[PDB]
Amino acid sequence: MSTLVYYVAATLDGYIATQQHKLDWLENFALGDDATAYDDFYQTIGAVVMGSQTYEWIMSNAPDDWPYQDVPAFVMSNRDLSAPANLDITFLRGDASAIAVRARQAAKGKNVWLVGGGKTAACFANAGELQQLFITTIPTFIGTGVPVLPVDRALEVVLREQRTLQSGAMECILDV
Ligand SMILES: NC(=O)C1=CN([C@@H]2O[C@H](COP(=O)(O)OP(=O)(O)OC[C@H]3O[C@@H](n4cnc5c(N)ncnc54)[C@H](OP(=O)(O)O)[C@@H]3O)[C@@H](O)[C@H]2O)C=CC1
Repeated sequence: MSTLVYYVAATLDGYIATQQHKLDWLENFALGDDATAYDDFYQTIGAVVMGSQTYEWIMSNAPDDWPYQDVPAFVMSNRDLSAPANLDITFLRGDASAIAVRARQAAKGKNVWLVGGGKTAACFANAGELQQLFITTIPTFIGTGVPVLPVDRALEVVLREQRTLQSGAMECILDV
């Protein structure tokens, strides 16, 4: 009922990060005003969900500014991680149907935003639990990197919306 949406910025080579998990390619390229505005998307979200890698990247890179304080956060790991005792975060593991249902509830009928990364998104997809994708594409190939959706087997999707920006950047919504 509440949808698992994977909202993610990707290279033409289908990488969400460079091999050393950097993101210059994106932060160094101006998107343009014509781009669907972040708040318009976030407003449709009452739950974020992610992996151990993406989390450590927000904490190391933005320590005193969590970006999802509005909403409950799920960080996937099989480790013994803790977060700042003020922040709204719950560490889960194992199967993804169970995680999904937990995540959907906490969304309170708004959508669950799979922030990433690939490994994690792949995990949900592998379980048929991932529903739609929102890829902003940057006009560049980095050659090697963090796979956007490393599924075990081929995932058929259905283009639903597609914009091209004046910047050469590109946005598209796809349904599983
Ligand atoms: N817009 C964008 O382009 C975005 C880019 N990124 C980039 O992506 C990078 C990380 O992506 P990526 O490395 O592919 O993967 P993830 O961020 O998903 O992290 C992977 C880790 O998630 C844990 N995990 C995943 N699924 C499960 C499960 N079912 N049960 C238990 N643990 C689980 C494991 O950690 P453990 O060791 O703890 O078991 C696994 O190693 C970030 O570093 C960032 O650079 C990230 C988000 C958005």
